[PDB]
Amino acid sequence: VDAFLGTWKLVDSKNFDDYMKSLGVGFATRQVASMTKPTTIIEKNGDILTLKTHSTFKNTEISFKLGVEFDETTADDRKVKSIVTLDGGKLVHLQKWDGQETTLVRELIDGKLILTLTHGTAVCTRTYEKE
Ligand SMILES: CCCCCCCCCCCCCCCCCC(=O)O
Repeated sequence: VDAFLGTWKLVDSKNFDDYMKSLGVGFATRQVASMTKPTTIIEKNGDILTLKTHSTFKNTEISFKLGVEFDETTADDRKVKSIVTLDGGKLVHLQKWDGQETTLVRELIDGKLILTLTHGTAVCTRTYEKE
């Protein structure tokens, strides 16, 4: 887990609109989100990880242990059952609600953090650089 820790800033985004549309996010929220560049902070205290996502529009914070389910309320106000695991060196976050699922996968490639978001047929790639 240790290579993920730190402060990251968004530098590139592809197909986030498609992703948000698939989740049912309304057009006005999609407008603002398309212009927002969040900062993600990942910290550890023992076995507990904390993931903070900060922006001018909305802020979220979750704390969790790897491999243990937790309740999460997402930025778009879904109430989901989540689990985060390490798989092939990737941090894989699975959210389940109402029989649906979405995955948020983070991988480090060339020192950058690549976040891939999948729901239905929509696939979004967001690139973060370390601050
Ligand atoms: C918390 C602020 C991050 C982006 C805010 C705008 C988006 C809110 C509506 C869509 C939310 C979809 C789930 C969260 C996607 C996370 C993206 C990211 O960490 O880069």
